[PDB]
Amino acid sequence: RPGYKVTKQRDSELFQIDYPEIAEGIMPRHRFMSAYEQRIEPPDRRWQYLLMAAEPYETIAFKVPSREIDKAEGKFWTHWNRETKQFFLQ
Amino acid sequence: PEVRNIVDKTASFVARNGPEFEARIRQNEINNPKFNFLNPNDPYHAYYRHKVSEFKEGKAQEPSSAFDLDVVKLTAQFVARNGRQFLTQLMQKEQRNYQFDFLRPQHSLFNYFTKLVEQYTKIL
Amino acid sequence: LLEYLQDYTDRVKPLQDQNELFGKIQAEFEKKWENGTFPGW
Amino acid sequence: METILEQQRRYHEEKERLMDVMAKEMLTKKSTLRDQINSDHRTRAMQDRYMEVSGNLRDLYDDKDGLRKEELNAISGPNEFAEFYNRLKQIKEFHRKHPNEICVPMSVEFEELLKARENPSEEAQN
Repeated sequence: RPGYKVTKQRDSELFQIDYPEIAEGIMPRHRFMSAYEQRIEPPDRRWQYLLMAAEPYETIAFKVPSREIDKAEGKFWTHWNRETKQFFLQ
Repeated sequence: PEVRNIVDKTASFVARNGPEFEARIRQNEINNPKFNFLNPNDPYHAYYRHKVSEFKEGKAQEPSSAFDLDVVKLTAQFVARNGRQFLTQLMQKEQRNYQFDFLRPQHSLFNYFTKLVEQYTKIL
Repeated sequence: LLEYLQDYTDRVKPLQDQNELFGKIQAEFEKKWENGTFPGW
Repeated sequence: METILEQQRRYHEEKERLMDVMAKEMLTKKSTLRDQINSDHRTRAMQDRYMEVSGNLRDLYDDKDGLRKEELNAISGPNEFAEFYNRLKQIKEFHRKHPNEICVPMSVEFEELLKARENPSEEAQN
């Protein structure tokens, strides 16, 4: 449960997560999750989180208030620089 | 703050090299108060514990069809003898009245045309 | 007996070059067999 | 007739198909002696075809050196392209689907489940 370091940046035509070594073949994975289910369930739920996870580190979430701007998909739009250990997604 | 800096930095090294260094460093400077922090007897002991895990996670802040086939084959024969990529015997033709829509990569038959020019170029 | 045996060799190994095998046997015949390839002491 | 370009391209393609087919045979498993010898005899006839096609490919370049300068002249020319393209406007109402230039060579040198002998060698008998 170690919080990695994310580097959000407004693009135009993207998140840059530095990840220490996993030592496994499985690349880091993203998923789009809704705020409807949570450990505390408090009011104001009603937005989406772009969630990132890997076994080495812990899980990280990014709030999305816009309805559509990008596609949170694995094959279409992610890249894994496993050698330098930086993770990509746009 | 010295204490937080030595904690943060020592934690970093022990985070990279593993907790095996925590033991070394602790026993190497056990009498030295500069490393008293490594023992549970110090107040910042709990702070350092977090730093180790944090540096390991790499998150903490470091210090500071014939017609179609024959036109595609014939155009490919005269394209493949080109002296330059855009100085072909077909670039002149498009501008001189000759409607040929498969020259643009927007038409699916371009991918077969590229194979035919590659084959005619192999046949040179 | 040979004509049968020669046809048989090529017949059961049809992926091997017949012309190579024939030319090799001919060359060994002329350069060695006719030229004293059997010697005693 | 485009001896320089089309015929040599077709002969090179036919050779590539023959190599792919006897490679596909050497990739597949064999189970009994009869069918091993049958495929090895089939691959012999394919090699005889390969050697003959390669023969013809080598004896088609003498007049190529005769026309190579005129062929290499891609700037001074263009009218011949137009002349041939104008003749390609002959017989427009030819309502037919033509998917057979590569499919027939590929399905010729291949075989169908009941009989493991390809269409070239389909009457071959051990």
